[PDB]
Amino acid sequence: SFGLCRLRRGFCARGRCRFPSIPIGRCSRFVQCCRRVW
Repeated sequence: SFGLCRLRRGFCARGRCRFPSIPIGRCSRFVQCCRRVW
């Protein structure tokens, strides 16, 4: 967890990703590695 992501700019988000954020991967099990999509 965490290490498998945050490569470019993936931020860990609790549960579901925020509106302006896409779930490119998972930071953990529930925590997603939401990537900005601005």
